[PDB]
Amino acid sequence: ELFSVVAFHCPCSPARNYLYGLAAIGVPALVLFIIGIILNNHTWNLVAECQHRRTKNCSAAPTFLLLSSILGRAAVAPVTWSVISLLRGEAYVCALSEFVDPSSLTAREEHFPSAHATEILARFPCKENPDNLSDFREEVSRRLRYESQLFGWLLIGVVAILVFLTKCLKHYCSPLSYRQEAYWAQYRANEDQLFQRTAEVHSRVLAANNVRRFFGFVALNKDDEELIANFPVEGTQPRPQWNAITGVYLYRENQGLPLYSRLHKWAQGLAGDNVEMALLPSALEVLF
Amino acid sequence: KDVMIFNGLVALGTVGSQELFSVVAFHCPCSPARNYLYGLAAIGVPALVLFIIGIILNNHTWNLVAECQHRAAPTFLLLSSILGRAAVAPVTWSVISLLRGEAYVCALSEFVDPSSLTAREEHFPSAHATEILARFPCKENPDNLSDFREEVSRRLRYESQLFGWLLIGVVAILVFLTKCLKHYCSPLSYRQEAYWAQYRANEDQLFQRTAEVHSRVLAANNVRRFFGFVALNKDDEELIANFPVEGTQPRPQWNAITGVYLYRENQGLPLYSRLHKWAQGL
Amino acid sequence: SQELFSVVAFHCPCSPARNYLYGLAAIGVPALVLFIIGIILNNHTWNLVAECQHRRTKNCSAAPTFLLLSSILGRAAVAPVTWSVISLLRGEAYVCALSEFVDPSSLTAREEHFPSAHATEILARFPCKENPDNLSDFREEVSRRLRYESQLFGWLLIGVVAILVFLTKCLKHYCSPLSYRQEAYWAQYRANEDQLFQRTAEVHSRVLAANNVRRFFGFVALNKDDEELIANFPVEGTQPRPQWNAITGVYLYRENQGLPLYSRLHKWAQGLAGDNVEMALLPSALEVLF
Amino acid sequence: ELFSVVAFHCPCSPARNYLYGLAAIGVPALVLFIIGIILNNHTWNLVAECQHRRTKNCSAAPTFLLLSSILGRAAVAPVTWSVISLLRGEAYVCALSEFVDPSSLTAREEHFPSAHATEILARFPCKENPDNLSDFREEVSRRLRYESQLFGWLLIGVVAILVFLTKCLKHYCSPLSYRQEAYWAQYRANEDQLFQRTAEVHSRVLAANNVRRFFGFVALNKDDEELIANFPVEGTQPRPQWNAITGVYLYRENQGLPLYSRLHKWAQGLAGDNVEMALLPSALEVLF
Amino acid sequence: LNNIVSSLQRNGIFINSLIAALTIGGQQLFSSSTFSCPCQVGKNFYYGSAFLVIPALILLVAGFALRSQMWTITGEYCPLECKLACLRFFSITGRAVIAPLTWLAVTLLTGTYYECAASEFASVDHYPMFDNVSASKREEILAGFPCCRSAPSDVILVRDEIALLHRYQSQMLGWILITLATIAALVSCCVAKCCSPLTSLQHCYWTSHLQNERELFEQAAEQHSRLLMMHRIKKLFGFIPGSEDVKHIRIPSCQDWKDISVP
Amino acid sequence: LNNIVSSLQRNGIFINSLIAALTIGGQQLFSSSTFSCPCQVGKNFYYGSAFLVIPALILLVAGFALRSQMWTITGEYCPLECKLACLRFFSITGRAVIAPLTWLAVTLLTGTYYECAASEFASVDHYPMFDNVSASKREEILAGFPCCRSAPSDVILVRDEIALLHRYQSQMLGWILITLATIAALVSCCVAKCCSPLTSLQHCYWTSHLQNERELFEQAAEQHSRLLMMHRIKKLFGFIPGSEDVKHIRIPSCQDWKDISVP
Amino acid sequence: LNNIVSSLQRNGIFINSLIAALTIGGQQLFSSSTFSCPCQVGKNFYYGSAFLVIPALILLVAGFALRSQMWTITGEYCPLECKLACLRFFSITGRAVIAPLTWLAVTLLTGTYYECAASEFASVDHYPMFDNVSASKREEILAGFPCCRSAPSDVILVRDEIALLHRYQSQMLGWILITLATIAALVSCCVAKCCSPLTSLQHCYWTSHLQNERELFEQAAEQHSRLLMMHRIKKLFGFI
Ligand SMILES: CCCCCCCCCCCC(=O)OC[C@H](COP(=O)(O)OCC[N+](C)(C)C)OC(=O)CCCCCCCCCCC
Ligand SMILES: CCCCCCCCCCCC(=O)OC[C@H](COP(=O)(O)OCC[N+](C)(C)C)OC(=O)CCCCCCCCCCC
Ligand SMILES: CCCCCCCCCCCC(=O)OC[C@H](COP(=O)(O)OCC[N+](C)(C)C)OC(=O)CCCCCCCCCCC
Repeated sequence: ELFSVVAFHCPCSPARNYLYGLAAIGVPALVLFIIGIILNNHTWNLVAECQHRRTKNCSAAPTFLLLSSILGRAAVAPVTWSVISLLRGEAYVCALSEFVDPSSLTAREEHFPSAHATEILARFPCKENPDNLSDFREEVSRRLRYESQLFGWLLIGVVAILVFLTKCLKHYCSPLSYRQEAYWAQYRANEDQLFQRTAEVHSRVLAANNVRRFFGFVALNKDDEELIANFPVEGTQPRPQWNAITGVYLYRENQGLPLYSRLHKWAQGLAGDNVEMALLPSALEVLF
Repeated sequence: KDVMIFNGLVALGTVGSQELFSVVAFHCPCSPARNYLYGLAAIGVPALVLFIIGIILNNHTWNLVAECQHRAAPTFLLLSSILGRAAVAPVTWSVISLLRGEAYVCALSEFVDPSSLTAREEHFPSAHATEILARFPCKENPDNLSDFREEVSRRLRYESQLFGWLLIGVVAILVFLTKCLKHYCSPLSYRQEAYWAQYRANEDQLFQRTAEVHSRVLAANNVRRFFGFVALNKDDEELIANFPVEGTQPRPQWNAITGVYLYRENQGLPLYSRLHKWAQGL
Repeated sequence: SQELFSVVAFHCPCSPARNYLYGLAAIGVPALVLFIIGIILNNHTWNLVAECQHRRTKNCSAAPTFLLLSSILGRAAVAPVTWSVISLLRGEAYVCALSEFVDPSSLTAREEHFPSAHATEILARFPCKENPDNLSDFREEVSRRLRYESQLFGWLLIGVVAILVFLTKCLKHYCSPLSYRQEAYWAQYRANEDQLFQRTAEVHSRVLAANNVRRFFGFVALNKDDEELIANFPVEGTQPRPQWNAITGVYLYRENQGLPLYSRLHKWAQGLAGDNVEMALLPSALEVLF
Repeated sequence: ELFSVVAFHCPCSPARNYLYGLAAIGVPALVLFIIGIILNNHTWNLVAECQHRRTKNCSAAPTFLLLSSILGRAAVAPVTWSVISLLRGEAYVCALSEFVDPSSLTAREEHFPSAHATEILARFPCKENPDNLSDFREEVSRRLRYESQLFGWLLIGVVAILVFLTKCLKHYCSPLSYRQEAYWAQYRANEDQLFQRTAEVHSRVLAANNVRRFFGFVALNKDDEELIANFPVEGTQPRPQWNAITGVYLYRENQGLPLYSRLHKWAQGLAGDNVEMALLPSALEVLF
Repeated sequence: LNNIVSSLQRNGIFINSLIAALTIGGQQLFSSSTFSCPCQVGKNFYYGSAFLVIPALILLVAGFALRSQMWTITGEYCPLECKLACLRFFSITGRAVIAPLTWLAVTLLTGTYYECAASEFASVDHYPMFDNVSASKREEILAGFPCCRSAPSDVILVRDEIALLHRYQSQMLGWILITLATIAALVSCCVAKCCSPLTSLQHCYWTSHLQNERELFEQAAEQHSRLLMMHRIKKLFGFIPGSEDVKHIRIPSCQDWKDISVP
Repeated sequence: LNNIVSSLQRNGIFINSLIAALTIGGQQLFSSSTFSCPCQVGKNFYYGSAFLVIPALILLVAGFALRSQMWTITGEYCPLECKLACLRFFSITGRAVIAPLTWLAVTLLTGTYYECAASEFASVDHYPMFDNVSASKREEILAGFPCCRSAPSDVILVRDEIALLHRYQSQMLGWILITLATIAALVSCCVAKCCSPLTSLQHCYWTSHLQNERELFEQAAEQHSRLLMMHRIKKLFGFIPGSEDVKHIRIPSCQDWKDISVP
Repeated sequence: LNNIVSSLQRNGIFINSLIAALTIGGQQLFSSSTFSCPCQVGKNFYYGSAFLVIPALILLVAGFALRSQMWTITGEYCPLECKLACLRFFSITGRAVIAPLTWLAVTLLTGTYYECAASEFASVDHYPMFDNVSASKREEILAGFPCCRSAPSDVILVRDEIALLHRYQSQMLGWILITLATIAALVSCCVAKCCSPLTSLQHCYWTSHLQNERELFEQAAEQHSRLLMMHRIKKLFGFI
């Protein structure tokens, strides 16, 4: 399958293999880092916040925590890939093979040729080594593979502490108790599921009316007819109304009662001449 | 979502075809100035066909052609959409071929420098230098040259896979940049854009379903007019019984619902499509 | 997962002064990670932090705090110990780490055929079989002496833990002022409260979220069961921040009027837990006028 | 593979394999002994009895019987393990291998070396023996496996007599009749089953009332709604009411009718100024 | 599941794929069974040329012929009506021409047909061994080696080279053909989106209407035939076919059988 | 699924494909079982010629005679009527001839019939070894080598070549035939689209009318016959067939049995 | 599915096709079971002639005996009525004689039946080796070699050409007989479409009335008897 194509193949050439190791590991780490950014909706409403202000109005403090959460929720995929690629050991023995010093080599008498030291050392991962040097082939392989796995466990340990220190600092510096944030988290998940699901139903009901206005009738299934009957649409939501619920939000409290989202901020009525991108000119200009 | 279902099948199918193509139909014409063209034609040509094919099956391109025949931001979306659905097929074929390494070493084996090899002194005739090198991928060379052949057959294999990853890195950056430009330069918020995309998919699903139903009812009515009776099943007999015949739409009205959309709103209330513009307009 | 298990496989680096650093890392890091996971998933450490949040003045003395960390660390240490025991009983991690410290002069099961020029180097390579065949008997003599000590510590560690658990649970019941039957009823209450509270939080958020979505489109698409929740469980507002702050934190059995109180939520519901405006959306109503 | 982890592995070394045999058998027996005490509920009320009195008021006559029940019931698991570990014979041939006297060996001419008798003998269980001494090895193995199984079978014989003698003395010396103690046992097993069941229901109804005070409603299952309707709670039982039902009880009778537990004794009213562990000080101190 | 299949058959992509798969399988079986690469020195190009080209034309003619609408289009050909007829012929052209190009591409990519086709057209000036001043044995050996005459006499290497060369050329042709067809297809579809008067949505509705009126007209014609026939029976025998005719029995005379002999 | 199968049966394409597959299977079975390729010095071309031509004729006659439409056309024969009769006869011609053409194509592709039929007509002037000045041994060896007479006496290579040539020639013949057949079909359809008085809609309506009318006529005839005989038996035995006869019983005499013996 | 099978049974094309298939299947087993090409020097043509004609004509007698329409024909025969009998005989004839021609064709195209039948009639004039002026051993060996006698005496070339000449003549006969039968079927089919007073559709009506008339009378005859017994039992013991 794909694993056959993307299988690691060490090019046993000095000053050339670690470039391949950088590309065979650093590129999948980059791609998984990009995918984490794209899928995270918190990176788009941050863009939407910058889109409407156009003047860098927000300070660094609201952005610093917002930007940190985007990277942290997306850096997990490169780490769980960098760790596995380090515990495997293939990507590190290939990269650092030519840097091994023949002077410090042991487990065999000093038969190491000096005519081409780096060239022979770089050929260890591919087993293209003379049998007189085979005692060093397993000696060099175990030394480098140990450092590959040693770095892997330290990366897990450091990550497992940064996660602990981040969560501990998040709770201590937050203005809310850990239970209210738990309730707040259970609200945002419920709002997003409901908001997207009605947005699909609202479009279908609106689309049906447009189809009915054209063909004189709509071909609905059994369940779609219920959607039209149960949920009749009366119009469409203005663009500024949509723009009032897009962006970032940081727990603004109104009259002692918490607000948990911009939609909740808009629903309470705390969010809501010049016409842009109009279909037609001013009504007076339409006459002329 | 539904996009990943379509893209996933296309991405998997191209890899399967590439693997099938390499095992049943791929043979390097080991000779100068021949395998280089063969290797180049084993990557670009299959990718170009998929690129043209991906465009043709897309519905939005022909809508763009019709609008241009009748004739910024609306064009940004489609080019970010058609390529995101049509340029997948060439890119996956291109990267697997480079990652496999068969095609690249089939191509650049002719240009290998005889004096750039290692582990021994340079051993190549002055006249047959390229001829011996060009025969390396076919593995028909004598075993006496296998020491030198392995270095070349693995150096170019390294260069092939290195280009394969750099292409993925370039593509991954471009997809990220396209996503940022689409949202940042768009006039409407991404929450409304997601709603806009949902409306377009829902409208086409109902429009296709209604048009097929309306055609059958209109055809059934003509049968009744021509013959005085219709032989329809229970569902078809119901459809006419529930759907009165609207008639023939005027020629401009069909032309009114075709073309490109610029997201023009009428006094606050947005209109998300030409059909919605026509329905609300009158 | 055949592929993912080989990732965490133990590969001993047969090199001197090098195989115990790997042994420490390959065993001490998974033990540390399991320790951190035990802390994170434990709710008793976040209300301890939440206690240090609003008090902000070192109000809690050593007596209540030391009885909270002992619960947090006692419950957390179960996972690292049950991993530090299995590794010792396997014997791989200990023979690799200690193969270089075996005394060559103390070897037996053969005459003194052990070389003395490079003794640490050959000894460290025993776990990887990479030994001359004339020392094969010496290799297995070491391979059993070190595996014995690995399992000797593995069983003593189990024995010591099984005594600390006995001593802890015996002293916990002896020193507690409550009877063991009331602490069993108290534990049943804290389980029922922490389950119903989460269940209502999901419902009270979905119903609140449904109202906001309704205020936008004019209707909400709800499942067969979700529609019942809206009618059965209507919401009117959101609970104030100080009300939430009065149920989060530590709690050690305060009793009122001869009647026990079993949680901060219980203590708040009785009314025993209940000017300056903080983090408001907009300034004062007087400033709104200007 | 927990079994493969705890599989016996004899370290064939003098003065070393019985330390392992002692640990590999004595620790699992110790753990099963500790678990047996912890799970038993007749030891926690014994601790509770020693907790409220604080002065060792109870005599040794009733205390001895309670401790005998706790230890005797808990010692079943170590015995049924120490018997299995003896009937297998692996744990005993390993421990006693070095103590076999070479002079007493038979089934072969006296060719047994005297250079290092203990060292050669101690390696017998691990099969690492010269082929010229395999006659002695299989002779020693059958001798030491027999002593293991002989000790294992006599341990069952002793236990099967102690169990018989304990039960006979439990009936001869008890003042009750065996048909009444059977009824008493069927009651204690029914009071506990009901008390633990009603404690879960009473806690859940109490927990529901507090949650309703917070959110204004409780999300209850189909069956949990029956508990609230059928079983309404009005308060929490005082601490002295819980203390009156915890402890050790030994068959007191009142006015000729027996009492079978201190919850039954408390229900009749035969069990039930200074304020302890109060939330807030006296109401007089609250005013100031 | 059957409705989903009936939905997929409506889609042309699945049908084009099924046709391509059947053509590939048939080509594989035919090449493995009944090719045999004859070594006729005099005429060897004819065999390969036939095996390469003629089946493509047969499949092409079949793809045109078994489509019923082709005869209607030809009859109309035998303004806007001309544009509609041309557009219908263009639409059927895709399915008519999908198969022979698949055949040609697969045959060229396999290479065996081309190897056994243009062997005698090879050049020997590169190899000094094929001197042959007589100008007769050279064509003999040249047409003999490719099929089955290995003749390991230190000539096979040259034969091998020749084969490779031909194979390479064959491959190119295939790809070139593919490329050419692709470009043609593109511009062809572009023409259908420029010369056609109907819009993008009007064409799909118009095709659906055509299919519906054709099927409904055929069913109505069959039903009208049934009503006429049954009317003829109720007139002749005095009862409705397939009904309770226990009421009356005509018992028609000998002459009445000749009455229904007119059609 | 059965309805889908019936709809496919209505379409002729599946039926012709099945007929072709059956002919291919029959050809392979007959070739495997009974060929034996005799060497009969005297009469051997006739063996292969019969095995090639006669089965084609039996398939043609079986296909044409098995269709009752050809019988009805001949009975009518035994203007507009001539044209409709010709079109009706031509309609089933393709299905009639699809079997022998498939037979012939498969036999020519196999080439064994052509090999055992055209061996005695081979050319010997090119081969100096086949001089045979006696003018007698040449024909016996020519007829006898193709069958089983290997005789590895420096002759087999020569004979091998001739076989190849015939095989090559055989293939060409088959290919040519197929091409011609295809062309004929096309021109036949052209006649069906040139001499037909019916428009693009009248042909299908006419065919449906004929099929529907034959079906309803046979069903109505069966019903009327059954009804006439229920009445005859009701007169005969005094009770209606398929009813309850607890009312009256005729108890017929001996002379009555001969009354119903007229038909 | 059963209804479809019954409709196929209503069609005589499947009956003829199945009958031919079983005859071929039975023939192939029987040819290898107890045929053996018996080696009778004196009269071996009788065995071949018997196996060539008798098994075929036996199924003719089976076909005639298994059909009751001929019974009504012979009873009336021992005008329009006579003419209808000829058509009824013609329809029965086609299904009656279909089996033997299948058996005759298969055996004769097999070749083994006629090689072991007309071997003694072979001519030795082409062969200078079979002079045998005594005129006694020539016929002995002629009936000897084709049965099982390989006779490796440089005479085997004689037996293959005899076998091949017999095989070739055997094929031509069946294919001519099959063609002759097809033409005979065609012309008899033509006579039945010309001399018949019925039309192309009236004949189907008359046959349909015949087949419907037998079943309706037969079931009513069954009912008529059962009903009479029911009274007879009522008069016998007094119950119904
Ligand atoms: C398939 C996966 C298997 C499991 C493997 C990983 C398990 C992780 C589970 C928790 C994830 C999570 O959510 O982490 C949470 C935090 C985010 O911190 P913040 O920005 O303050 O977010 C605020 C809190 N939020 C998320 C609720 C909004 O993460 C981090 O601090 C960093 C994650 C560690 C990876 C990157 C470390 C730095 C790079 C390496 C430097 C040497
Ligand atoms: C995956 C598990 C498999 C089974 C193996 C483990 C058994 C689990 C059940 C029994 C344990 C239990 O219940 O631990 C719970 C107790 C906690 O008591 P506390 O400190 O007073 O906490 C408060 C009491 N609460 C929790 C009831 C409210 O732990 C202990 O006292 C000791 C934990 C053992 C690990 C630390 C040992 C010392 C470190 C090593 C020194 C050399
Ligand atoms: C997996 C398990 C296998 C199943 C079979 C096991 C046996 C079950 C029945 C026997 C247990 C029983 O009945 O124990 C009960 C008595 C306890 O004595 P008491 O104080 O009067 O208790 C009164 C009875 N109660 C507890 C019901 C109230 O035990 C004994 O006196 C003997 C226990 C046997 C093991 C200890 C013997 C001494 C240690 C070894 C010295 C070398």
